[PDB]
Amino acid sequence: FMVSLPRMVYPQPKVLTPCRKDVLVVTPWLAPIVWEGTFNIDILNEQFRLQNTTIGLTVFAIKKYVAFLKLFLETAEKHFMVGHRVHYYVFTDQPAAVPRVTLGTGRQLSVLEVRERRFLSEVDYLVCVDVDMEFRDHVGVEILTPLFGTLHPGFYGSSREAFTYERRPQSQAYIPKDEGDFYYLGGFFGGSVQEVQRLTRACHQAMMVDQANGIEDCSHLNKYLLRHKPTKVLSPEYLWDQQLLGWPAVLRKLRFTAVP
Ligand SMILES: [Hg+2]
Ligand SMILES: [Hg+2]
Ligand SMILES: [Hg+2]
Ligand SMILES: [Hg+2]
Repeated sequence: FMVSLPRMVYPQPKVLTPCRKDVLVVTPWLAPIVWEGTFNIDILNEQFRLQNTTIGLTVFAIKKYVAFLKLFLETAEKHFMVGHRVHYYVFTDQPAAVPRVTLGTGRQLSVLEVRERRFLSEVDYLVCVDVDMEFRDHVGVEILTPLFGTLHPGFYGSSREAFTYERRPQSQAYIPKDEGDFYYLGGFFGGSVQEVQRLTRACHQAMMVDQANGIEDCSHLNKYLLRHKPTKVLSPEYLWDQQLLGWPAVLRKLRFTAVP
C-alpha cells in the first residue's frame, strides 16, 4: 500500500519537449537512464519518505584502502541520500582504523571485520561502491529500483566491439562481439536486497566455475546485467574520474568520483 502524495507545485512536464536532446534517457527495455534534468527530486523524495525507505551503503576497505574512509564517509554525509535513513556497512581487515565520522540523524555505521540475511531485515535497498571515491554532488533516491547498474565512464560513447567484456568462449562471463547493451562498471551498483544478493550469488558461482576450469574489467557483472536487465541505468555522472576524463559538456553534474 502506497499512500497519497500531498499537494505539490512544480513546473508542468512538457510532453512535446524532450528533457535531453543530447543523450538517451530510456533503455530499449524501458528502464530509465538517470541523467541530471530527467528527474524531479522533490517528487521522488516524497515517494520514498512515505515508505520510510532505508538504504544500505556497502564498502570494502582492506589494507591501505582504509585510508580513503574518512573522505568517503564525510562526503557521503554531505551528498548521499540526505533526509533518508542510511546504514553504512564498512567491511574491513582493520576495524580500529575506521575513522570516527560524525553522522546525521537517522544514519548509522556498522563495522564488519573480515579475515547476509541481516541486510534483509535491516535495509530496503543496497548500494555497493568502491571506497577510493568521494561524493561531490547529490546521489539520492532517483537511483533506487530493484536492480541498477552504472555506465563505465571510459566507454559510454563506445561501440560494443570496443567494450572490454570477457571474450574467451570457455569463460562463464563470455559475451560475443555482437551482444551487449552497455558496459557497466562495478564501482557503483545496487538494488533491492533480494536483487543484489541474487546478483552476487550468480557472479560468485560463475567465478568458481571459471576457476575450476583454470580461467581467471567487471566481466561477470556485465554478463549478469546482459541476461537480467537492470530496472534503472545510471549515467556516468554517478561514477566518474575527472583526472582521466575531464568534465565534458554531456555531464551536468559530477556526483561520485575517483580520488587521485
Ligand atoms: Hg526533463
Ligand atoms: Hg554489496
Ligand atoms: Hg562494491
Ligand atoms: Hg558481480
